[PDB]
Amino acid sequence: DIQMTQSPASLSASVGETVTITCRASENIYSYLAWYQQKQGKSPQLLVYNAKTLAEGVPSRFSGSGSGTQFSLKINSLQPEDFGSYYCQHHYGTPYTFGGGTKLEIKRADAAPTVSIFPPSSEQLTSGGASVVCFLNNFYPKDINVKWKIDGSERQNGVLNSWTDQDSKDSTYSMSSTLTLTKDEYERHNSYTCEATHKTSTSPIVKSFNR
Amino acid sequence: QVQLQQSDAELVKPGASVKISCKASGYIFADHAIHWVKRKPEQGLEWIGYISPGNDDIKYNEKFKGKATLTADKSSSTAYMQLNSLTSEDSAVYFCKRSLPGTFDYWGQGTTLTVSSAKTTPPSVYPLAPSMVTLGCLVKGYFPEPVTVTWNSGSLSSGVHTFPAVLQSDLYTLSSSVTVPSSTWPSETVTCNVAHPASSTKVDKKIVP
Amino acid sequence: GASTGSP
Ligand SMILES: *[C@H]1O[C@H](CO)[C@H](O)[C@H](O)[C@H]1NC(C)=O
Ligand SMILES: *[C@H]1O[C@H](CO)[C@H](O)[C@H](O)[C@H]1NC(C)=O
Repeated sequence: DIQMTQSPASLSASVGETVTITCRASENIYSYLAWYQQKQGKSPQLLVYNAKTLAEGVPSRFSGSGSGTQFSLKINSLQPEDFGSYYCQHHYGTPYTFGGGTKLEIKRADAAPTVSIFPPSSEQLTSGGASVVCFLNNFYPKDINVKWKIDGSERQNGVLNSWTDQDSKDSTYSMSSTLTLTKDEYERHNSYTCEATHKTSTSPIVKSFNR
Repeated sequence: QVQLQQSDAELVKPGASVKISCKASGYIFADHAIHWVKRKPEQGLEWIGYISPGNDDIKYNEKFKGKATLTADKSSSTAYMQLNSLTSEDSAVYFCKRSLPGTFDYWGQGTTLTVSSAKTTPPSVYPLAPSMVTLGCLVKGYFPEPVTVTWNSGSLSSGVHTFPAVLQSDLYTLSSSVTVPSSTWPSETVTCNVAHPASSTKVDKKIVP
Repeated sequence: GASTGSP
């Protein structure tokens, strides 16, 4: 029953840099340490076993090192596709415990969101619902604010937001904001407005339609 | 040729039991232990146990002793994990995986276990129609996870974002955007493909002006 | 050795 301590919990670094992730065991585990990559929706991919041995297909810029209680994963020449979560796991004996993971973000230039707003489809209106959708696509960094307005006046009830993972090629974030209404509430107002504030501009980026 | 087949989704009422199957093919079943790993949002990865079918060796993480029960049908080369007395805490992705880290390391797709009184519902798929043009699909009122979205059967994947699902009123809502040049749309067809494994449904929605 | 696992 060996405690495995991973650091850092989270990490931002640029394309081309070397990241160093640490795993420390509470007892000697000799060489029996593995590293896994996980991206959301995907099976863990083995990078390294026996502290230093690369799994088939893993780029050579990945290298594991260490023995006893002190282990390291280095990613040399960090690439946009290297974003995600990294876990150590010992294979010394049961229980085969995992470290807490490291989330690796790729730092990159600032980028302003491309904003688009969509009215409820006619299909959804005939079912008695109304969802107004705003996409805020391809922005960096992650921090953004979305304000809905109905007939010029702010609305915060009925709003659901979700963010993508970092994009594997351009290292940007996207975000979706849905304002969910009844058909009846939607038809009592005309102007629907999505307002994004990002650090890439002082004034908010504004997209709107009018039924 | 190596494969570990897992169902995408299990939905089970609180306090009930579930038996998650891991069907191995492409190799002799008895040659490798099958390990079980739990992936829960913000709880990283957690090793549950292994069953080594060759020698009937079964080992459990102490946390999962009463919780988890591992078995194998050698004849159909299938490993089983049974979770007992399910709670919302047990909702997670459960992977089966072969061997220890090494040359034989291989992972199933993962089974999304949702512990809930709510019943499986297929999604409604709604078109989002507006240099570059952005289109989308709104996938509304499905249960349980997961859903996969593609655009033009996968042949359109540059500038596709799929947003993680949000739970509202015990139903999931998810959106997907695709960005194409104004020349391609609407002269060329753009269609989102929504697969909901739990309900055995695929919906194709063609985005029309 | 005898069998993979311990270790
Ligand atoms: C160790 O690896 C061998 C194959 O090299 C088998 O898969 C064996 O079952 C593994 N042991 C465990 C405990 O998974
Ligand atoms: C060998 O024995 C260990 C336990 O001592 C594991 O059960 C391992 O999975 C066995 N190897 C095979 C191939 O079954």
